[PDB]
Amino acid sequence: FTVTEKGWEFVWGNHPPKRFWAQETAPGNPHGLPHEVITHYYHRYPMSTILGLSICAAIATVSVAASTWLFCRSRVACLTPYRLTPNARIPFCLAVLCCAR
Amino acid sequence: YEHATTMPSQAGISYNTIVNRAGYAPLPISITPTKIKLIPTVNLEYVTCHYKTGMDSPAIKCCGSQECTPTYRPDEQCKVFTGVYPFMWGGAYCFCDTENTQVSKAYVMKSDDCLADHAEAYKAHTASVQAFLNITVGEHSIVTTVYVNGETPVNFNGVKITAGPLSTAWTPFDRKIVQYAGEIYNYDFPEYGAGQPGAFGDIQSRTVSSSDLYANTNLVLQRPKAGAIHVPYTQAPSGFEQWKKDKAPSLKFTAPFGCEIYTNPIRAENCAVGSIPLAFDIPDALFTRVSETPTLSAAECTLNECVYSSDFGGIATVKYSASKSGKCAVHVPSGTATLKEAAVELTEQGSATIHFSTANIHPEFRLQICTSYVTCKGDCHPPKDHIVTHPQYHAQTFTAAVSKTAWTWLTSLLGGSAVIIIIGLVLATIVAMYVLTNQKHN
Amino acid sequence: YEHATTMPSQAGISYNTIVNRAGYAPLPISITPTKIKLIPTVNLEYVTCHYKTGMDSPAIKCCGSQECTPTYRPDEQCKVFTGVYPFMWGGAYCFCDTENTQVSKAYVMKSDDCLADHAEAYKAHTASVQAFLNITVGEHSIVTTVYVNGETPVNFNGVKITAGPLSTAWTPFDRKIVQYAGEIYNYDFPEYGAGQPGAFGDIQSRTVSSSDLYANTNLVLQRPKAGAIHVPYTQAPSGFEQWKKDKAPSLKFTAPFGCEIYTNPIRAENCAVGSIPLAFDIPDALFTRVSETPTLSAAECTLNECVYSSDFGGIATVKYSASKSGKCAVHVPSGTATLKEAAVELTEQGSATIHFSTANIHPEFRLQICTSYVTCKGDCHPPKDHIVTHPQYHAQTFTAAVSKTAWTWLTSLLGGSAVIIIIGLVLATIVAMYVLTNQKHN
Repeated sequence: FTVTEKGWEFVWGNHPPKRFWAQETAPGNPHGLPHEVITHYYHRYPMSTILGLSICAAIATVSVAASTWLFCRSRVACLTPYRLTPNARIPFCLAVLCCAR
Repeated sequence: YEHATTMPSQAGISYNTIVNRAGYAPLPISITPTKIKLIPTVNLEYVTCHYKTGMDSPAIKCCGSQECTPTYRPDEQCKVFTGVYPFMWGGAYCFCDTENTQVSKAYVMKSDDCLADHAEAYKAHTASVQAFLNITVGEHSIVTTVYVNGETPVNFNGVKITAGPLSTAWTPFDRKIVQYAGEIYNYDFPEYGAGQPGAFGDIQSRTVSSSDLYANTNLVLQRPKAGAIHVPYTQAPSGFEQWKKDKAPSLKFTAPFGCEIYTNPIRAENCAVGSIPLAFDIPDALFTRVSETPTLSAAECTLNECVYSSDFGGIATVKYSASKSGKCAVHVPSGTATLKEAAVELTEQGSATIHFSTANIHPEFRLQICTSYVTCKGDCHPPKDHIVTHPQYHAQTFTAAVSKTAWTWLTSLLGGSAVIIIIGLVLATIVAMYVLTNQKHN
Repeated sequence: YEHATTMPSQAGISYNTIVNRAGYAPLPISITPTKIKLIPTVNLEYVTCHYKTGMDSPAIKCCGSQECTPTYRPDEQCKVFTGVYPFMWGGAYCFCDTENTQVSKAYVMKSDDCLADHAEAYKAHTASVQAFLNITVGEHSIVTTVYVNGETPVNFNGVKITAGPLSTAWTPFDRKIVQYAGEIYNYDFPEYGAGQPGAFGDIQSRTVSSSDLYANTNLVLQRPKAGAIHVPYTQAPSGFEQWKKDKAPSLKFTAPFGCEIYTNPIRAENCAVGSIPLAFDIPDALFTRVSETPTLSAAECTLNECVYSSDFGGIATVKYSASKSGKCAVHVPSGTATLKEAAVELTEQGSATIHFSTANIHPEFRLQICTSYVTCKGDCHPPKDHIVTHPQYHAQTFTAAVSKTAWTWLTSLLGGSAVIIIIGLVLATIVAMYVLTNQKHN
């Protein structure tokens, strides 16, 4: 049987009722090695963990993608006025920074 | 002094609080609920039992013809049979071959054991909650049956307490109830006069001694065997016995929230649902002044034991200094820790050892002792039992067990991405301004 | 066979209807409510009465001192007075000048006439309407108490009739009720233990013989006169007498909808509110074939007299030619006019007289005699009495008394305007086409 924190009770024949109560001793260690905290909060709070990891992965993916997008657009906006000059001569400092030729 | 609070609807567990008048001594209040009933308004309709087909002796006339004289007994069948040559032990009964006549007459009456073996069909609605509180307000304790409608006060020592109505109108009992043998069932019995043959209520006596019972038991008289004096019938079996053979289990074993159904008043017990609000009309005489109670100076709190078990598995230790030796209240204003005792008796330079209960992994609460606030901080550890035989003595706060390591993983992998996007936005702004500066040249 | 109908909740006035099975004889139904009760669930909280201040005899110690011994009597006061010089008829009692001591003790007890003169404070909720009907279904007539919840059927001759619940949950009673001497009051009494002196319920005994009463009567002991053995006291006067002096009138004088408050149990009777739905479960054996009943040919209805009064003030003569002499149903389908009788016995060539009742100045209602349909048409006249002493036997149809002349005035003033505006629009269209024709030559 599955016993939760809200209680559980059985009666075995002519015996009196036995009530039981679950308490929060989940397998895992919540203090390090981050594949151990995820199993701990998965056996502990199963529904909330998948939603939390989904939204944190989504925000991390959107942030890395948008930062790469903005950096590549800014590199293009820097190097384009020095790549339309016939005698291209991108500076030195912008060659080291913007990773030019 | 009007003080309102709220108590959870759960027996056995002591509920503690204090009242802080802004310039006086704190007044501790303790309420421990013992037995919380729920008594519906119960309305008897009918009882039922086993029936007992009574049969009159066969009226026999030799070379004659009888008639059917009714009696208006319950389900009273009667029929007249012709062409009968009955026998007694001392030979034949008539001399006529044909044109003899035997009358069968049967009726339904209720059984002889109806008094001690019957089932009561009721109707219930609009229950009434009633608790056995054990209140202590300023070391003055009473034990009184309070009623928990929004009125009907309990009065003691000038203090008026009105424990208001439950937050939920839930009852375990349905609109219809059958009581049999100390146990109570949610059965949809038919109405009076609607009793069907072969099922529950084929007999419907209005009370136990009503002497007017409705009976629909599918009784049909049959023709007697040639040469015998008997009354043969054929009816559907006892619907009360067939109800007893099926009998989906009692409400004692099936009730939600763990109720405890009892019999002599039909009532439920200790249904852990809802919450009781409270009103305290406290007179001004009980508020003792500040300087008539001890008051600490230079106190400090440390945690000896810290296990986030179900009961009081934490020990905080307070080293204090105060220039009196008396008792004073302790309380935790948040629901972070649930303390065990409500008062600590003090020396002038000793230490205090309190017992609390908590769900947190890194407990940081602000303990209120006599009139001051210390901060008790530590680290709790998981308990050794998976399953205990007592309920919970604390409240699971949302974000209670978040374990500072995981706070660090949520701060870095979610706040650091914001740092990435703001330095990307700053870099984009600087690039746009530098392109516009470059094209200022013409 | 399910036949659903709805009866107005009003005693005494008969209700008539017929079941029109499509190929069988019409089946008459006649239901006359006699007494419509309305019974709330009623819960006794306490009783109250006049009180009686009990006094103890004064305990005098000659040159000593006394103490207070509490007897725990209700509202008990015990003050002890020093410096007394009491007196009997035989001279002085003590012989000292000072230092004598007298103890006065007073307490409140309920009166000796509590049993036959007291007010009972109840709580009401969740009424349960019940009705004394008188039901005739196809010359099977019974008189039987019905319960008008949506079940609990009444059974006679295989017909199963169930009176549905009221369309309104109105009760004349409030949440709180006082009964005093056959009369019932919506009165907001204080709760038990919440009584105030000088008002209702300063004395609160839980039952009539409870032997535990709550007394809050503002009893104060005073100091006796020099040289007199008596117990002086001051208290607020009796609130049951002051409540009898106030007493806004009973609920049988102030209740709306014509209700009649009685108390053998607490109930209202004959309230003219709401309406009872009915449910007929007619079996398939009551339906006689058409050919075993009379059936008419060439029937004609003429109105002899016609008064649109409140009683039956209209006489219609129906001349028929019957195939067979027997009683059959008469009925009006609409609520245009309400007949008096539910059946008419026929000869073969006679002329029948029916009594009806209408609010119409110009009634045109289609009668239903045995299976045909004649059209009764005429004109009614105003009655002569302004005020009658019997309620209304018919229904108030909207636009029932329009008096054909005013139909002509409304039709002229409402139709001539529409005629004028449509001929104006047609004239505008013709003028536009004539302009477009004359401009064509361009």
